[PDB]
Amino acid sequence: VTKLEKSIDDLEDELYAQKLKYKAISEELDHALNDMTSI
Amino acid sequence: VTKLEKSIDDLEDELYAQKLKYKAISEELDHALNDMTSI
Amino acid sequence: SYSSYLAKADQKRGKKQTARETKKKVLAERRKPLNIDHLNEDKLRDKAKELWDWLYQLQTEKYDFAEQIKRKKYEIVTLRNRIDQAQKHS
Amino acid sequence: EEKKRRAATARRQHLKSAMLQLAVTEIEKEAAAKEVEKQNYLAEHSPPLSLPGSMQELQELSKKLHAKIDSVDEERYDTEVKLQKTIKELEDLSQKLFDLRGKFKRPPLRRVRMSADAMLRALLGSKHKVNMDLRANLKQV
Amino acid sequence: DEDETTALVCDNGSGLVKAGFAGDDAPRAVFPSIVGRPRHQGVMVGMGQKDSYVGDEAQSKRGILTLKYPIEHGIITNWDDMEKIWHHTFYNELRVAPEEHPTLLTEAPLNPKANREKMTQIMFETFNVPAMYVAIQAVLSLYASGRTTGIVLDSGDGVTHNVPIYEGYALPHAIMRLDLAGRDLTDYLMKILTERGYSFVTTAEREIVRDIKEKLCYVALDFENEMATAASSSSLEKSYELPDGQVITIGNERFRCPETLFQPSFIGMESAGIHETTYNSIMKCDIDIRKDLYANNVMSGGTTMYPGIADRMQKEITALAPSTMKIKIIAPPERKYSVWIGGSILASLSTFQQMWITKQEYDEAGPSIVHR
Amino acid sequence: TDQQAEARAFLSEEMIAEFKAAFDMFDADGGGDISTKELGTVMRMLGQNPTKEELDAIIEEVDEDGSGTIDFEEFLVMMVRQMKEDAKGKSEEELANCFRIFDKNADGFIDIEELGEILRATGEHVTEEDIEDLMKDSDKNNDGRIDFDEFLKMMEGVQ
Repeated sequence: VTKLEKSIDDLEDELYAQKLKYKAISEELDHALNDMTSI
Repeated sequence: VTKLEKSIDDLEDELYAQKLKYKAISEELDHALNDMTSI
Repeated sequence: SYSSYLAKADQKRGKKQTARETKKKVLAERRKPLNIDHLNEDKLRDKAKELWDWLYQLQTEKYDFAEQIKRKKYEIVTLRNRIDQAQKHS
Repeated sequence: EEKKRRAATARRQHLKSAMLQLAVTEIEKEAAAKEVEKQNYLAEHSPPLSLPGSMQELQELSKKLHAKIDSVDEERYDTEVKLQKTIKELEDLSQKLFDLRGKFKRPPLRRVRMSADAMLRALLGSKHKVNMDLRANLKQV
Repeated sequence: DEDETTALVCDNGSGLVKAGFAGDDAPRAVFPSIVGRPRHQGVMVGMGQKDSYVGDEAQSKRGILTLKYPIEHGIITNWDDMEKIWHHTFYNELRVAPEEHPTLLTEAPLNPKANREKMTQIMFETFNVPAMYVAIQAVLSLYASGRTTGIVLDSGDGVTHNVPIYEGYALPHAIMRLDLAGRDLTDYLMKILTERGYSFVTTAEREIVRDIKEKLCYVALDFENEMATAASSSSLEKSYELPDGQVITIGNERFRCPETLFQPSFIGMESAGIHETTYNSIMKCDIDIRKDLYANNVMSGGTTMYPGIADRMQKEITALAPSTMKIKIIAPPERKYSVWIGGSILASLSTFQQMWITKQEYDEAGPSIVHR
Repeated sequence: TDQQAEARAFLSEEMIAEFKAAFDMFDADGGGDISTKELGTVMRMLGQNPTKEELDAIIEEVDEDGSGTIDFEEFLVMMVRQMKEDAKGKSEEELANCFRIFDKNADGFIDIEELGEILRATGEHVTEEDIEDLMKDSDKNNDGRIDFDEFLKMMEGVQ
């Protein structure tokens, strides 16, 4: 159990890192699709 | 342990789903930043 | 884009499992056991048909809901053509 | 200076009306025929029931039906849901068009209240004689 | 369609009005929230004597009129001049007759009960609209980002706010207002740019400092070693060409202007800044709801558009929040219209019909009816 | 009152005559206007079950004098708007249907082929020139087909 709990916390943390690294590129995106439809 | 092993497999699977759902929006991105620098 | 994979599982499984029980809850209500077993002999007669009608009842509705989707499916096809036609990015 | 051109247009109209006129009469044909298909389908999937003997049969049949009921009912349900799904899909499409055009003709959902002709009939019963549609009325002869 | 097409959405701001039809994706009408009154008697060629001017004609002709702002810090301060901006919106900007259109309006965070009743009195009794509805601004911004619980940092032209919302109900006692926004921010750039050795002398020099702020300003993360970077003098500099040739250069000040939002001390303000205020709102709320608010910091408003605002805020509150917490700063691209878009969605919605205050409700219940 | 004008201008004595008889039954006491309650009674007789909110909205739709009640004038207005909407719905429905009949191939369009067929299918005598002519006049987006929108337009008027 301590081994698997240690591997769940590393994947769940590698995670909010991935899930967040995105809100940034998908939002940089609605933006970087809106200015060329405007320019 | 069976509870935490079950929660590790759901987070690790929710995962390759997130990690992949991205390669697509980050790649749609180099593209959708290149055409407005061009127009 | 693979961090969104965990979203697929959670999402799909979620919604699908939600839908299931609902269907079960719903369908269960509309169900009254065949309790009447060996209480009379001519009862079966006045009973059997009632079940028969209920079946025919449902059957007929299923047929209508069916033809309906078809008609709607066509409303869509057209409603889609109006969407493209009404594109003209000009 | 295209003085005759006027007759050309009238033709299209004459034809357009020949078309609609054609439509309507074809519309009810398909309609009834459609129904015919409906009674045939039902004709075999649930034919004029014939109550069996007395003992095991009535009971058996009853059990037979009752089980089919849960069956057909489930199907009926799945269908209703695929409808829901569909109506949904077109409502969204019935949007993707609004905010791209505005209010457009023939919305798929159509929010309709009862007609005035209905209310009139409903309330006066017998004495409701006016085939109202649009035709205004101005002194005859 | 009767009203599917027909619902109007008017978002009244301190600097701009945003207006249009529920259904549209963005405001059909955007214009200054001014009402100009001519200082002298006379006419333009071909026009008659005009008693008043609104929006852009008031801005363009500002040299002969006394300009007035009806909304001070998000609250309507002059009701004679506001009815003038509404009139202009319906009749000239959207060119609709109001007496056949339901109207969704917006108000500010702790808008006095009496005002929500007064604009209802004016909507129904002087414009004769069929039905209307007043939504709170942060609440429409949140909802336009899909959700129902979160905390909105809302920042426009005269006010900044933090409005914690839980399952739709904005939390009165946790809302914070900071009176420093984009207006304050253009005037500070002005001085750090004249202070760079310049002159915004004519009115065609004044106005464009604001277009410099919008186009070239940044919110740097690690604003510390960004000044340090400025000094080594990298290709961080940025020259803008004025109405004429007069190429003005802005290297550094470019980010010294939005660092004002984190440090109000740059402008002789003693109040706390945006990130601390996000946080304080949050340690004023119930305990059990604080993980929700932290993962849902929605940003809206013209002044939250400075690039890198979200990254700075991200790191600003991570480092104040308990590490057991998930921080998440949502900043959408259309954010200068979040409020409006949230209203467009809501008012075109299938379920909203039953919350419209109708003239039937009003003529029967008094302004109290819509006040809630 | 301006509405109550064209409204009464629209209807005929016949109309008014009946709409009155109808209005009278709405009005219990016989005072002169339907109240938020007098309406509720008739609605249920008509097979509905409105709520206080719903009723008022239905009332203040034609209440120009902010009375909170409806007079035989505000009423005629109401009947008119309805008369209108009814006729519009019936029209678009019919045309909608006609389009499906003419379409049959279900591609959501009506190509010169089908147009010919349906046309030739009428009793009328027509030569290809007529058919292609009607196509050219109807097809505004010059794409060859006739979309529902265009079909609505082209049939605009025709009966």
